[PDB]
Amino acid sequence: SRYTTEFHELEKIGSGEFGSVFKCVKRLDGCIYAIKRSKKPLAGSVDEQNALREVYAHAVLGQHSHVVRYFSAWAEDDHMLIQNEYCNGGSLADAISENYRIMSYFKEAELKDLLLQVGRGLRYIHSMSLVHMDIKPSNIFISRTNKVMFKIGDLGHVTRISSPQVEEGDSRFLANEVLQENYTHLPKADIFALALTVVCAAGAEPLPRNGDQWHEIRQGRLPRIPQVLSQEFTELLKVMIHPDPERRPSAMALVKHSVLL
Ligand SMILES: C=CCn1c(=O)c2cnc(Nc3ccc(N4CCN(C)CC4)cc3)nc2n1-c1ccc2c(n1)[C@@](O)(CC)CC2
Repeated sequence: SRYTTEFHELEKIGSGEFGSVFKCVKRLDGCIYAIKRSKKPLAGSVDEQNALREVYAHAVLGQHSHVVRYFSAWAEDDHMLIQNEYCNGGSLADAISENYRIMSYFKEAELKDLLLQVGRGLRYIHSMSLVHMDIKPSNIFISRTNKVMFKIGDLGHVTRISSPQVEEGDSRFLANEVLQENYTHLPKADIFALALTVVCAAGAEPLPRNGDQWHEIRQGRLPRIPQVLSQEFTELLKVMIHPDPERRPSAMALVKHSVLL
């Protein structure tokens, strides 16, 4: 076993259909890695194409500060293994639960910090004629030291701008024009998803998957936030979920905004 040899398990940090993720040490280099172990997906299944899209996206992108780093993947005995950088602060989805439990939330400064950082990530990815297509707290990762680095993960849904093979992301974060199968402005669907991601961080109530409250949002109505936020900022989130995707800012656009530091 390459796994049982090259690495040593310190902590289970994920459990589910996919399988299990583990905090591990590379025996060779003594650095910490997140390694995921999955059953070989069914041929012709979305699990497999996800797997397939991630391989390609890893091959193209190489390395970026705001993208969780790919190191390696391989097989043993009808199981996939993927070795990625380990982010010690967990997923934003976790951090938000933590923020429920201590009756805290992300103060506007941190929301702005969050938005811009995941912004630089999308800029790089879009710049490389790719789109992520499943942006959500669950798939944003946090590396702490003080400083905080936000890193985009899970590229199972990454496809080309040119010839888009669209696996529908989480419905809670999905822009209307993607449900309609309009794939002409997918860069602006990542943008849509990032706004709602940020809204979750503000302590918004769990987002609808469907029903009245869902179409309300896609009509450009920002979901209610407990805490109070600046006019400048509130309007930027609002435009990021504009019904017309052309009217949403690009990644490039987003990371050149005074309201952000
Ligand atoms: C290599 C696989 C993907 N993956 C990363 O690339 C990645 C990078 N940093 C990290 N850090 C991390 C560090 C602590 C935790 N928990 C959070 C919950 N706590 C109670 C206990 C500690 C989670 C995550 N996790 C990564 N992954 C990953 C860990 C758990 C899960 C996932 N990913 C999933 O998103 C896999 C689909 C769902 C569960």
